[PDB]
Amino acid sequence: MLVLGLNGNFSAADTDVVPQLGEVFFHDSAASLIRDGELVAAVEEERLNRIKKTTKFPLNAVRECLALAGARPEDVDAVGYYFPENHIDTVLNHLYTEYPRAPLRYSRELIRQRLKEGLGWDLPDEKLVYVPHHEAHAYSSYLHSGMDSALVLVLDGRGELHSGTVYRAEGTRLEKLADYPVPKSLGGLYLNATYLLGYGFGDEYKVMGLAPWGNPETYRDTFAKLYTLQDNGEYELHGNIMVPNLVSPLFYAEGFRPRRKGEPFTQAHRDFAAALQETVEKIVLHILEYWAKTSGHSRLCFGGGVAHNSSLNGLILKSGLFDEVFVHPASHDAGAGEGAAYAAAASLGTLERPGKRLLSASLGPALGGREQIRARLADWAPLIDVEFPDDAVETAAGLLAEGQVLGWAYGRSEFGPRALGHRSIVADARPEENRTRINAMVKKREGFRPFAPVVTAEAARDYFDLSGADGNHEFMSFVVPVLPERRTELGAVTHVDGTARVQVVSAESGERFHRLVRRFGELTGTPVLLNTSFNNNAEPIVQSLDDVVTSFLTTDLDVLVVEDCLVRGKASPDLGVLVPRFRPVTRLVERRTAGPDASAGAKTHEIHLDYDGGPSAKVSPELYELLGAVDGTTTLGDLAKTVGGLSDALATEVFALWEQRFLTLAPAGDIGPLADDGT
Amino acid sequence: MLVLGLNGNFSAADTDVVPQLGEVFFHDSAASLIRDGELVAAVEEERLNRIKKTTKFPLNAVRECLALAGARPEDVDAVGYYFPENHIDTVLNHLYTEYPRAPLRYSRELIRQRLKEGLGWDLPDEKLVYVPHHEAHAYSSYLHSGMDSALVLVLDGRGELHSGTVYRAEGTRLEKLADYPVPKSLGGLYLNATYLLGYGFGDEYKVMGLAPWGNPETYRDTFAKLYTLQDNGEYELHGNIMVPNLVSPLFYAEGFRPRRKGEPFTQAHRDFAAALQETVEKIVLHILEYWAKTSGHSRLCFGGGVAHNSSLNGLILKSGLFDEVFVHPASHDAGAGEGAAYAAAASLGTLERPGKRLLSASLGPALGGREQIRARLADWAPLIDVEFPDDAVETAAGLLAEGQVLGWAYGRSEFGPRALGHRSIVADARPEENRTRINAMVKKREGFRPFAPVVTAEAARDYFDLSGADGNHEFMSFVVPVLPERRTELGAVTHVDGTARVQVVSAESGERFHRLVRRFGELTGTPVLLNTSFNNNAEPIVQSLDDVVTSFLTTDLDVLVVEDCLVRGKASPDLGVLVPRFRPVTRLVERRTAGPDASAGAKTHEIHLDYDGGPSAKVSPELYELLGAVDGTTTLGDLAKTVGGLSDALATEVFALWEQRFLTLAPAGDIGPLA
Ligand SMILES: COc1cc2cc(c1Cl)NC(=O)C[C@H](O)/C(C)=C/[C@H](C)[C@@H](O)CC(=O)[C@H](OC)/C=C/C=C(\C)C2
Ligand SMILES: COc1cc2cc(c1Cl)NC(=O)C[C@H](O)/C(C)=C/[C@H](C)[C@@H](O)CC(=O)[C@H](OC)/C=C/C=C(\C)C2
Ligand SMILES: NC(=O)OP(=O)(O)OC[C@H]1O[C@@H](n2cnc3c(N)ncnc32)[C@H](O)[C@@H]1O
Ligand SMILES: NC(=O)OP(=O)(O)OC[C@H]1O[C@@H](n2cnc3c(N)ncnc32)[C@H](O)[C@@H]1O
Ligand SMILES: [Fe+3]
Ligand SMILES: [Fe+3]
Repeated sequence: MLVLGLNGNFSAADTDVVPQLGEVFFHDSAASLIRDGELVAAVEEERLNRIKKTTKFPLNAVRECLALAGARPEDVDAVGYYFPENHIDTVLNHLYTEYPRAPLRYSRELIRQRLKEGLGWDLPDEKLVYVPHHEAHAYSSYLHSGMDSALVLVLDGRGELHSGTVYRAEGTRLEKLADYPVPKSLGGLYLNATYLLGYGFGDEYKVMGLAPWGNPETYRDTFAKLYTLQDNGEYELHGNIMVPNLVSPLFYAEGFRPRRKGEPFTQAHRDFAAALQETVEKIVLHILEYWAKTSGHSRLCFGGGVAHNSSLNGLILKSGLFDEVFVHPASHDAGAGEGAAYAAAASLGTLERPGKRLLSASLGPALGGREQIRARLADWAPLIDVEFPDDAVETAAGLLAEGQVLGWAYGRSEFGPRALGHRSIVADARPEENRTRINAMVKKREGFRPFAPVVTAEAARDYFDLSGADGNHEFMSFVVPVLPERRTELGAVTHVDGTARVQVVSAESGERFHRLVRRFGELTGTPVLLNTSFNNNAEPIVQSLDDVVTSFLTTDLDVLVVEDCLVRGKASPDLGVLVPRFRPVTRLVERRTAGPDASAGAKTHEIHLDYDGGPSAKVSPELYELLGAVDGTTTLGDLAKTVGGLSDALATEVFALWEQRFLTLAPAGDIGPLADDGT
Repeated sequence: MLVLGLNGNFSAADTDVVPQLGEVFFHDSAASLIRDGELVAAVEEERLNRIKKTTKFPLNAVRECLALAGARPEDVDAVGYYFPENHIDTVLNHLYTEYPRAPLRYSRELIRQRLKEGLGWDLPDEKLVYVPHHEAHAYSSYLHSGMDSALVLVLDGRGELHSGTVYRAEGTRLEKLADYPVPKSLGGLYLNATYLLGYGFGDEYKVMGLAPWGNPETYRDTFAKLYTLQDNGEYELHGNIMVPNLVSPLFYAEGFRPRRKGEPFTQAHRDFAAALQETVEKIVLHILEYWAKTSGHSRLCFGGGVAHNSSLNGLILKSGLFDEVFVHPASHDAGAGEGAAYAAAASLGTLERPGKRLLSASLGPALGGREQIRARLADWAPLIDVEFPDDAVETAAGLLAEGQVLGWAYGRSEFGPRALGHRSIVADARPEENRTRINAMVKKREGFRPFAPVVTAEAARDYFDLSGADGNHEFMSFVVPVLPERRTELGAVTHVDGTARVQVVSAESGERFHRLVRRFGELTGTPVLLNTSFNNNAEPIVQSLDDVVTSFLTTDLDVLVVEDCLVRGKASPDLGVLVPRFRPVTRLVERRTAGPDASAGAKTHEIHLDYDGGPSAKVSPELYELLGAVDGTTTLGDLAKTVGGLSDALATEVFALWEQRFLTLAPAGDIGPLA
């Protein structure tokens, strides 16, 4: 029983189903493979096409999943899609009314076309199963919990008909107890509010990071006009006929004006974030109080995108409403894609479930066999120096104890947004200045936001207040208080209100990462590291060896540890050996606008990425000429000869484009097919 | 007492308030000027910036209105804006949350900035009056009716709070009787359905033109699921939570697929149009049946964008519900801008109203005086031959009787969408083949589209069934039946269902055009002409003399009659003497995407117009290089030297860009300030 789970939209690599398809139209595309009821592989398409939360069809994700399973496409018994067919097709139909030149291709025909063209797979119609959206969520959240029954709450922006759903789960049976309609969306409320902070889709976590800096009392009575808690776990959100945003009209009427790009957060902005976070907490605890009492259940699984609000999750943990709480590492739509595979297996009879509670999110493609890794790092030699220590973990622990910030890349990439010891950046958690330091190091701007700690299972209760319910901490799903007498010791990872989003690593959840944190604890007396994701501000979490080396060379980390190899950048890295390649969305443009007296105006050159929200950058006439000659095989240095050679100015210009990922820059060739490592 | 009426958004000529600001965000920007209660000038900005139904701030329209009134900015006593301040600002604020780089400039600051930078006019806060949207519509529609009491119905997509409002009007006082909420919008319903036919905003009257070719039975029971008529003049529209379109989910579930652009209109599409039109007719007549008997009014004024549904209007006319019906030539938001002037005047003193019923929409800028027109036509000499007949109307009537298709441009341009004898294309109304060809060859549009007739007031009842209420036909507001015994005679202007959107012209509504139609009737026996708007498919109604001549030369017209000059295109016209100029929205781009094996793709070159819904076109590398040198003063022939001379291929390529209006091509200089 080999079942593929699919979520996302249907766009090709280089174009979208309609031009500039909005970033929220079926996002976080991913592919998941289950076999005999176990999740054998899962990866988000964003890791492979390098577009954060991409909506594009997850063709590469499917290819990677089939290879991790040793399967041909034709081996797949069924395909589950995370929305009902009529809903996705009606939304596509609406996009087609807005773009009358777009050919009428609905979801079943598009899925069949992408798989046939992209993999030579003729998918028979009877193998494609469409699934109710919150049902897919609930299966993913509950089947990995290891509980034999639970109350299951799903909250997100919306499924086909609901913004929230409540189930009772028993064995492999879901029974729906309640639902909440689309206009009551809490994910909708949170995203509406996020826009008022100069932020957008995918920035909700930054708003949650900002909330503890604010006073929730300032706007408490304003938000109280936008919701009413009601009897029997009900609630209302009070809409308006002015604009498609629940929040902006009332706040505008009271003089609140939205933050502009590059403007610093005012006290009003911090307070707004606080009252927003308090509002959603109050509503969800209202829901859960009613359904805990009504169902009588002591266990909760919480899924949907709203369940990535780890602040909310820590409040649920401390509420005493439940004895146990489980949250999946991918509770957003990538996890609904996984859940859609289980629902498809159930639809076709044979629903087999995982034998254990999920402990490791390490489920994507690996970096490769060590012989092809060694070989590929040699291709990077003009830019890096490599050491091959005898005990890389031991060396890494000492470097960390000496105060260096490390890139840490091992094995299979994490499913879901948190890095957990496979595509991570780690450093000493004690020094508070590591916050400003490592933020500048990776060109990010979340200094207001602390980093997440990782602690050994053994030491976990020596530093963190896990009490209340028994929650799962292998994925940083919960904010917990830092013990008051350890707060000053844990300066980099403790928030302004004394809390932290802790990963508890165990020998079972991640053996190598556990050994690393334990070893550092032996060396310093503090078995706590900070653990942030391995990516700069212009990319999702790095996936391949080439991605890892690129991100290392374009950030200011001290050392990279990748599959026992110690990597450092040469004193003068030779960019000229790198072969530039366009990404499928790269566009290179010379533009003339209108000028004064109706002349042809200013003539500028730019590079940009052709997707909704994609970045763009000005380029010099010289680099424009160089990049226009990119052929995918000639090196940057050889291409630069046509404009006089790779000057220091050009190399610096190229490097800044590299940092923003406008195009691929890597040595010639590639690492080759990922090795069958026998696991 | 001089009052400016304003409507539209606040964008500059070359950018929008946010990038790619949607075409429906405060559209049909216009300016109107009233003086002592009379409308002295009105023009839509689309005529001046050449962007159909533009949302850009109507800066040119204000300047032109002041010139027509002989006024300086400082003479203006007040400025009315056609929406309440809190509503437009809340929408602006929403756009600013989606575009965090946009500075927080709201409507009051934006209006004052545009008038200061654009006209040197410092507008005091106390002179800017914001007006409820349907109130503005109602003043415009009622005060021009010549009625001293009436029921006034406003139906559009939405105002600030309502999709529909019903007023009692008596003297100069409006009293609200009823309103209908935003989700009951009939304008929204019609636009939602328009999108299923491969059309967009602005195409509603094409759907209306399609409907008589369909059978409303096919989809009658489908549309019946989308609305319910209720007691005492009420109704409901039944929404959905799947997509922001009332119509498309149900019709998708029943197997109806949206038409693609550039594909035929099938019988299912025609049937869909017919059932939509019947649906809106049923709802509006339900509303009006109730409010006619309840309010006790024998006379109706109907405004809002829905009142440009001339089929609906003709049914209202035949319903027997009213004795008289009036519809303003600009019943869409440009007319709400005019109404906002009357409201602003009412808020700062007693309201002065027009003395008489409006008979003429000839209210925009004229073409110029005789001397400057003749001199400017001399600038076009390398492209045109010009004759100066003793009696140009006599001559034009003869050319029409001989089968010629004429451009006709005289005096001040029409306010509102219909051409009425000031910026018109006219032809013999008798041969059905004229409809076939003027659709296919001249306007280049769909073969199903009707053509509208103009008839003399003296002969109107010889050809059209005007029975029922007394409606005003000076602006083609009403579809009426063509008398059965005249349908064969009027082959080009009788629609498939035997009706026509008639203009009745009189010596009082348009003396010159009436003389033309009457003389044609004396020559042929038939005092009826085909009258379509003077524009190709890439442009709004032509405004200036250069606009008129450019449009004549790029559409297949036989002859142009412009202010008594007979213009024909030269045998071999010299495009090399035209001076290319960029429009403020013209853009030129050389572009590479990705190519095979992650290479840079092959370069392509394009010209496009930078606004939401703007066209684009590929251009040769040679023309790309030529257009990059455009300076606004050098001729096309001189510019082409740098690419080795204006070859035949380059002239042909340039001509096709000119026809789509990607750039301005006109002789050196301009006509000067209009005399
Ligand atoms: C212009 O056309 C629209 C616009 C909206 C709605 C719909 C349509 Cl057709 N109609 C739907 O049905 C939405 C659909 O199901 C969908 C994209 C679901 C994904 C998988 C959710 O994850 C997204 C969200 O929840 C999102 O916030 C992040 C809310 C977006 C609402 C909107 C973007 C408003
Ligand atoms: C994404 O942001 C939106 C979107 C919508 C609505 C609003 C907002 Cl903020 N909220 C409004 O209030 C609209 C406002 O009042 C307005 C533009 C009024 C003009 C003058 C009307 O003429 C337009 C129409 O009637 C139009 O179809 C032609 C309907 C468009 C509705 C929409 C395109 C849906
Ligand atoms: N079908 C569907 O809706 O997709 P989905 O399961 O992937 O959840 C996305 C939603 O979770 C919301 N969301 C994401 N992070 C959030 C956070 N930290 N707090 C609140 N809401 C959040 C986000 O704003 C968005 O509304
Ligand atoms: N504030 C506001 O809404 O502006 P507005 O007065 O300018 O009218 C626009 C509305 O008239 C509708 N509309 C335009 N032509 C129409 C037609 N022939 N039939 C029905 N609706 C029409 C159009 O679809 C749109 O919904
Ligand atoms: Fe979801
Ligand atoms: Fe209106």
